[PDB]
Amino acid sequence: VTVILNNLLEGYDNKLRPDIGVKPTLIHTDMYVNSIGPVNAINMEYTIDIFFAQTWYDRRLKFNSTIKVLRLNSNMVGKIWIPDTFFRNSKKADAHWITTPNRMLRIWNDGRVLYTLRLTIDAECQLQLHNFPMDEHSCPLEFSSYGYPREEIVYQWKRSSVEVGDTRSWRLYQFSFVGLRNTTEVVKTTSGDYVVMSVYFDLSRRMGYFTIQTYIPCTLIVVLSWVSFWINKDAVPARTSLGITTVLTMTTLSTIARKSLPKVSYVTAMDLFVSVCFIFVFSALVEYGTLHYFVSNRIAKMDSYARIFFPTAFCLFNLVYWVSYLYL
Amino acid sequence: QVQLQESGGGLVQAGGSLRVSCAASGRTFTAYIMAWFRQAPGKEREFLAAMDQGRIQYYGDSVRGRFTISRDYAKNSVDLQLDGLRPEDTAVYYCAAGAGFWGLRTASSYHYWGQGTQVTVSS
Amino acid sequence: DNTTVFTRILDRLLDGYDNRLRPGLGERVTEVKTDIFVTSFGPVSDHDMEYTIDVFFRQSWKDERLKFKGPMTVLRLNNLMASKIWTPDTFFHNGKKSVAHNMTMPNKLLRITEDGTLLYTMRLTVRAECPMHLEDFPMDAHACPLKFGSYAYTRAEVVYEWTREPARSVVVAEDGSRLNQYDLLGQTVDSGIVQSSTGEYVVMTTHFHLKRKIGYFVIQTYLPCIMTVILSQVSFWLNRESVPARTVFGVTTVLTMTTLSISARNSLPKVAYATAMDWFIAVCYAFVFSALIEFATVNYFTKRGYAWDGKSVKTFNSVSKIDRLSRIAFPLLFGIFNLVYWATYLN
Amino acid sequence: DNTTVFTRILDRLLDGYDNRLRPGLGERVTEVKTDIFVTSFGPVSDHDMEYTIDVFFRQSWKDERLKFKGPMTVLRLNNLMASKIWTPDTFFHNGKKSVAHNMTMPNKLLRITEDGTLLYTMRLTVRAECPMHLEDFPMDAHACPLKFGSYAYTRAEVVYEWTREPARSVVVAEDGSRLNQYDLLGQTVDSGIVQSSTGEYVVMTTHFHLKRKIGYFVIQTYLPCIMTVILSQVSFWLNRESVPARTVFGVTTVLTMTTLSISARNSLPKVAYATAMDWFIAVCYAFVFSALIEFATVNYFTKRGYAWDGKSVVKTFNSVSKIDRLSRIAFPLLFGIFNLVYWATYLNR
Amino acid sequence: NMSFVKETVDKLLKGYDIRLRPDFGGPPVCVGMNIDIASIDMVSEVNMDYTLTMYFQQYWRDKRLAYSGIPLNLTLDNRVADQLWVPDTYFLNDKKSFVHGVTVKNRMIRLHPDGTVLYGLRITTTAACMMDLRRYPLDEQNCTLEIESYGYTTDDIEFYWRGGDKAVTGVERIELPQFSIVEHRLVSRNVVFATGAYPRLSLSFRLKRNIGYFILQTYMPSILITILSWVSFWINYDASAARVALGITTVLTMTTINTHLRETLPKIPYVKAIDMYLMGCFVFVFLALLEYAFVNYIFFGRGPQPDLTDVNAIDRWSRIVFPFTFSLFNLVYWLYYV
Amino acid sequence: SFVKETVDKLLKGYDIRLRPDFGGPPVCVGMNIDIASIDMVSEVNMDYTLTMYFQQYWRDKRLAYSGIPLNLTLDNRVADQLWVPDTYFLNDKKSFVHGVTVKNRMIRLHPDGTVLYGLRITTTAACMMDLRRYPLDEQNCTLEIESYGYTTDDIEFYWRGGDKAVTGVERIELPQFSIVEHRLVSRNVVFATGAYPRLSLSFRLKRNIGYFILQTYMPSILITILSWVSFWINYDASAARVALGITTVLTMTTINTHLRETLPKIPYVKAIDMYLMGCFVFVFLALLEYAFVNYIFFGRGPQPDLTDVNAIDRWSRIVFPFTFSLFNLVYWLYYV
Ligand SMILES: CCCCCCCC(=O)OC[C@H](COP(=O)(O)O[C@@H]1[C@H](O)[C@H](O)[C@@H](OP(=O)(O)O)[C@H](OP(=O)(O)O)[C@H]1O)OC(=O)CCCCCCC
Ligand SMILES: CCCCCCCC(=O)OC[C@H](COP(=O)(O)O[C@@H]1[C@H](O)[C@H](O)[C@@H](OP(=O)(O)O)[C@H](OP(=O)(O)O)[C@H]1O)OC(=O)CCCCCCC
Ligand SMILES: *[C@@H]1O[C@H](CO)[C@@H](O[C@@H]2O[C@H](CO)[C@@H](O)[C@H](O)[C@H]2NC(C)=O)[C@H](O)[C@H]1NC(C)=O
Repeated sequence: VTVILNNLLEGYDNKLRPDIGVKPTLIHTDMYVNSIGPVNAINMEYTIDIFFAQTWYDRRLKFNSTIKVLRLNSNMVGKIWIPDTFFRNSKKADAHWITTPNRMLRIWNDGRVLYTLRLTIDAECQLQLHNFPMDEHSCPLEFSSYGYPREEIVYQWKRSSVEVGDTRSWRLYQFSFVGLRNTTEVVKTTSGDYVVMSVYFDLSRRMGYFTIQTYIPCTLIVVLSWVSFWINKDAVPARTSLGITTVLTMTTLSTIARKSLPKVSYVTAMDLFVSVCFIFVFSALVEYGTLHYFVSNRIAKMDSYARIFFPTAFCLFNLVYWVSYLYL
Repeated sequence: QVQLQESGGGLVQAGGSLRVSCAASGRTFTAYIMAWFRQAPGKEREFLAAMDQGRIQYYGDSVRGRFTISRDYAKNSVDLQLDGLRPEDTAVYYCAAGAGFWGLRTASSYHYWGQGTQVTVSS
Repeated sequence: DNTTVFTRILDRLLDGYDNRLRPGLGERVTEVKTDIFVTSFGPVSDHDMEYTIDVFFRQSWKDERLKFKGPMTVLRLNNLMASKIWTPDTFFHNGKKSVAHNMTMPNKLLRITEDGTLLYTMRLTVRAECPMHLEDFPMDAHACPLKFGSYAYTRAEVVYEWTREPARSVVVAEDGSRLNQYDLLGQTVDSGIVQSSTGEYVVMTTHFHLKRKIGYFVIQTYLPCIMTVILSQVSFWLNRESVPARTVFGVTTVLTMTTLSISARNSLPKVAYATAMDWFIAVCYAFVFSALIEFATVNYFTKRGYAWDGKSVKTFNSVSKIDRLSRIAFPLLFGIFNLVYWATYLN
Repeated sequence: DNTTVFTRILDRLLDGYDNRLRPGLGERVTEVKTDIFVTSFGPVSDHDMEYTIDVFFRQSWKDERLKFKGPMTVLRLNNLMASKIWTPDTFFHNGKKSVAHNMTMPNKLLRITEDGTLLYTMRLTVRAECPMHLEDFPMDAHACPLKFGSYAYTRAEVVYEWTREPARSVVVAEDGSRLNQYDLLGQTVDSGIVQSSTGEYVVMTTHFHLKRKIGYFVIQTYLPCIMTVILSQVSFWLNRESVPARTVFGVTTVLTMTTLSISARNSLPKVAYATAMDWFIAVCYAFVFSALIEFATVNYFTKRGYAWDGKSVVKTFNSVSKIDRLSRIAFPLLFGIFNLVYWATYLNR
Repeated sequence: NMSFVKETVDKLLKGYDIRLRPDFGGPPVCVGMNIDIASIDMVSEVNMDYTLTMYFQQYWRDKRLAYSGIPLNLTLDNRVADQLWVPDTYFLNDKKSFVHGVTVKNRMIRLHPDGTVLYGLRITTTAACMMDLRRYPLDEQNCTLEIESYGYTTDDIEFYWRGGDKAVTGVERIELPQFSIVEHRLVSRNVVFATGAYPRLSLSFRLKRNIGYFILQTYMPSILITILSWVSFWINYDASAARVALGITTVLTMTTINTHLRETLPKIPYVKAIDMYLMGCFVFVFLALLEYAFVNYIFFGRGPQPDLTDVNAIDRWSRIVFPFTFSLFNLVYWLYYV
Repeated sequence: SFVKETVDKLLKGYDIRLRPDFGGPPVCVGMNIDIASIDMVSEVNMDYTLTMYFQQYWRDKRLAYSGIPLNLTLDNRVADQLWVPDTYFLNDKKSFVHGVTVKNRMIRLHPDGTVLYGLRITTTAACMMDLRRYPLDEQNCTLEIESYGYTTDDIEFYWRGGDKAVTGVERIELPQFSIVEHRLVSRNVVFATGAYPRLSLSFRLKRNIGYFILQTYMPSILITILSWVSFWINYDASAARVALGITTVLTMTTINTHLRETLPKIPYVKAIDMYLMGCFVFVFLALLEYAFVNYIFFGRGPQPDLTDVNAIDRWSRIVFPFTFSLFNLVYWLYYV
């Protein structure tokens, strides 16, 4: 049954799509998400590993025989018209070539052609990093043909369009897979109108890592500056030095809290928290710089007021902060 | 202190070969350019030969094809195979070593210098 | 000359041979016999949850179209003819950007025996994915898998199997450790069948059992955290009146534990939960922070601001009934916690 | 039948042509004439002892098998024609990872003149080696070489030679500099011979001469070390009864100099000797080390542990120390005398 | 309908010589370019480069590829672009670049029935900048992209922007996290090398840097830490271990801000505009600690032996001058660099 | 010409799928290495980068030509039309033949059939390093050259010239290390498929010490000494003798934290972790010394040496400069 394949390619022009003067080819795509890698917030990327299938009807590949399917290697891919599907928001997309070209090609007797290849895509996701790190994102994965317009190639999803694996073995460290969408749109560029498929992966961040690294050390050092209100007056080197190392540590914690972020030019919800955590550290030494001056040179009962007001005004802030970024 | 001790020969028949050597001590010159020079009486220092780290022989245009420089990177030395000695080659031969900044032909680029070896070609 | 007869054999094997068709296409399944020789189990990356491995990926099957009757029984051939003969499309299921080496030639060998049995082997560098559960970091153990099967052929066309009693198939080189953080405690191989959307595929599995060597984090994290809690409990043994001196203990040792709480998370991927090392730091931060709440309590009841003189018995201060108990409670409760910690997680 | 004439010329040149044979293989040497247009002398990496350069690497030789007679005196051909013609196997003797660009097509031009004289340029990004002598760091200079020659063809087969008076055959574009840290002072063009295990080869050589601008390390290293020694010399001007305050000068400025002495040798090869910046820090560490041993001596002779109240004249108070009245002058002087010998030893060479 | 197109493409490529330029002995071929920028990925000050992903298209007219009977625009497969003449246009700023190859190599060939050829490419190039960081981070940056033919001079090939002000699209949709694209220009000119006069196009940009990051990172901490060095003027002069511990810990914190910023920036041989500010705020911290040593010298050294020879007068002087001298330092700074 | 017909006679029916003497004796492939440089020897990645001129001599009777007295140095693209051995490197992580301006190969045919096939290979070979004596240790980095598809029944390896095969080792000047010796070992190894020949070029990388003194040791000495200033300060200065020991246990931490950034995650105690934990004890005991003094005078006050307060300081001024000098004498003689 080598004779079936040789007659299938004799007189076959792989430069020409099927129905080149007749119809737009209908391609039923199908995607199996193997894993979603680390959403790199610095480069605004995410890695995705997929098995990507395409079915189209090629009338030139019909054959009248008994076998009814031709389960083939990747040795036939270079001899058949394959659609020029590119991922529109990819940055470093690579097919797999170990140990063989990981491609699959199956031809039925009516001309339908299944084509599946394994791909890793470092796609682009413009992370709107407001409400950091309590943000939700819908990272897109768009693809279309490159040279063939709407009048020549039309894509379409199937009834089992995007299939999801186990979701436990994924490399989503900070995020959590909460949803999945798809859509169909026609963009308008210079070289025609192209039918662009799009898969939106709804991602929400867990907020377990930044609590341990940022929020818990920033709260337990604002409380560290509250120790000085119980240390008495006229303990002048100890009241002072407790209120500078607490400032020195806020300089260290604000610096390290911006390492995972890119160089965004606005105020995130973490940057609102740390900047307020400067102020309760700032207004603890200016409190003693007031109380040391106006006693040696009411105001004398300021430590009776500051032991109540500063634990109140910080816990009142967390009532305003943690509600306006989780509710309302 | 870095000492570029030399050796070789003093007198030779016109038409006889000679081998002038230069051992080094105090610094590993396996990354420097070790070169030879020539100073005639009443004349400036003239370049003769140089070998880089990558065994690349840079010869002077008046002395090309006659002399053959050869380094020994293990013993930290440099040799100069004098061959075909005309009587116009009677001078003092110096052993230099340096990085060659504005150099490899210019004598002002070599920081370490030898003492000198009077080579007399008699006819 | 002499090698003309061997060219006549090799050209006769390829006349009419179609490399696009499976051997026994309408007769039987293709029973591919795999074998793995791990030359070096390379370094495992926690930040990527992957591991490098350098194998001699052997696989063998029977092809009834490559029979020959020549002067010798085994054609130990070049790697060029392997691209003209059907080779199974084995791919790694949890694979990543892995490398087939091409120095100085493509590292492949193909050996045709006189009955048509092939020995197509490859020297790969597989970077497989290892899903890690870091809840017991660093006192844990992993089972990093290799999973390889065919890509275009289901269980009805190509069936994989191991050679030589499968636990003896995947063998590692004894001088090929290449692990500086982990410890390979043997492997466990198994077959399997994966229900995909295009059919049922035969999958060979191999689970490498790893275990993390604790000794790096004892030196760099556990000892600077213990020697800070001991350091913050030095301040109990001082007098009550050294308020500019005992404050420097209770503020620096909070800065020290804050510094250690940052540079200990850099040895991990940014997971969204507390590891077993973070529960050690958060409790060692509690003994340090309670060593200053103790001093703020002692300074709340100190009445005289001058210390004791070396000639008197003026009213001098007492020796702080809180502090005489805190020199027994704080060194003991930190000793009780280490027996709770190091016996729960060391098993 | 318009362009069939030039197709007939190109097919005639490739009939009896063998691209595996040097022109005049048993006849003569092949004088290859080179030329380099440096477009951008890219950033020099100190940690790898390498540099990057972006050149238009020109070549020219005479192949007598490509003589033709047509309407044009020169065939400005495509880059595909260069793969079917013998081109010399010039490699760079100190290249680490060099890139022959092919965006969007392979950046090669081939121009066959009517008598066989070829021209063949390439756009290369050579990441070459540069052995550095970092003894006078950062006030030093380097001569980074760029050395190329044939790989297979010896001295008796292919002889390279610069065109048009070799000192002006390596020209640098004035626009592209790409040297943020260093400063290109000019190049030196020479030519040499190797003695490999296979034979003598002709080796061209272009030494690019660099000079590190020291403006970065004054801001990051020298001025934080000078302003730390001054902070250690503030403590001589306090009273000797402020032991919990003059200690804070003499120990934190050691912690400052410890931070500077560790993070100064970043982005440097871990050499087996002291750089000229290490002879500055280790002496500035000794003016801060000795500013605390000085206070340990003044504290050892302090009798009365209480300060001057103000309403009295010299109860008995402590006099101003004779060690302090000397060390207010000696430590700013001996640091300033060292700060003249240091910047005159190294800025004169 | 189907075999007629197959026999038409087979005769366009029959006897087609891809080594020869269209009108090889005649007039120069006019190549018109068109860029659709997808995104600018990263603009690195350390490597002095930017990563640019774009849809790079070229129109030219090749009379050999002129089919007659088919009333269509034959979009061929991208493998025929290895069998056609395409221009050898390169990028002079290019460090590292690659044509994307998923799922095939992203090219297109759209033959038109008069011989016009469209040749699209999806190129991700890492082109180099030359940044003048004297006004960093309050600067504007010019980063170009020099497009040029390699082997063909201006006698053989000519370049033009199709729609000379609307040739490059998608610039307004670029979302950079740190910069802000002000404008872009399109220049068509000719450069002269030693081998001939080559046509050169150049897409340029004006990258204005935003300072929403640098306030919260460097400026606003360096303001508050400098103000906390001024707490030692409302503290009594008898407290030796308190007015010293302010100024000693504050020169630590003004050092650790400077030692972090040097890691993200290249070996710059000059003072930046952020090094004019951190070194400037260091002096107000350093003079607030020399102020106490001038107080601690008069009350104890010149004791038994602006207003001077008075301890409380210098403190009452410095409580007004340093909130006035530093407030003039910001007014000179934020008007000279803004 | 005459040469163009001669080369076509050599490559007419030349089957590159067949070993020389495919049914007879094994071919003797003699090797020769001319090392250009060793680029970077990284302990973090446990490897080293080696750039060399890798050459192979064998003879092939199918490539014998008469009449021409010259050695036919052909173009490098004819090496895709000849038989070349499939020699590889076991330590190879990532290697590449240099391809600027062409792929750097050479084919030098000799008139008796001897073939030179030279390569310019930059390989990144692996070394598992024994860092127990870091940074005072020697190393051993090898390069395991081996045939892949041909057993010892088919191919044989030998170094050409004996010990003069690998040259260019004396030209290498590593900034970190120092090459002591190199060895050339020829043997056979047995896998599950057959006995394969193997060559190996080993080295002995002895680490220089001048970097780590100015980086780690000499600061950590002069900071341990500045914890000894507290024994000269009077015991009444509580805020001064604490601020010495508290800043000094911070300063010994910053030396430790700024060292593990450029160093792998090995579990065992190195010779520099044994020293920095060793100098941390002399700092930590100098702060426990004050709290021992501050407890006796103020806690035991109101109610070797004696419990006199001045006697403990005068004892500690002699013992700690003696014990720390004894610590360095044990340290710098056990590892050096
Ligand atoms: C986190 C700890 C919080 C503890 C909160 C504890 C808060 C609390 O209520 O403390 C009261 C007391 C303080 O003990 P302490 O000895 O420090 O204080 C003495 C006490 O105030 C006397 O009453 C004073 O004498 P007087 O007759 O007035 O003249 C005496 O002064 P003088 O004699 O020098 O002149 C003071 O020194 O502590 C306990 O009884 C043991 C508690 C052990 C608690 C241990 C908990 C671990
Ligand atoms: C690193 C420096 C090491 C210096 C080591 C120096 C070690 C050494 O031997 O010092 C002795 C002496 C101490 O000087 P200093 O003035 O500090 O000490 C005075 C001295 O003890 C008098 O005897 C005391 O008076 P007296 O008893 O009542 O009469 C007087 O107290 P009082 O009057 O207030 O009551 C003390 O203040 O120093 C010099 O003379 C200058 C040496 C300069 C040496 C060079 C200094 C650079
Ligand atoms: C084939 O391509 C040509 C060139 O793009 C098309 O001609 C253009 O058609 C648009 C409308 O679609 C007009 O606005 C332009 O003015 C036309 N330009 C020229 C130069 O003719 C042509 O329409 C396309 N034909 C098909 C069938 O798609």
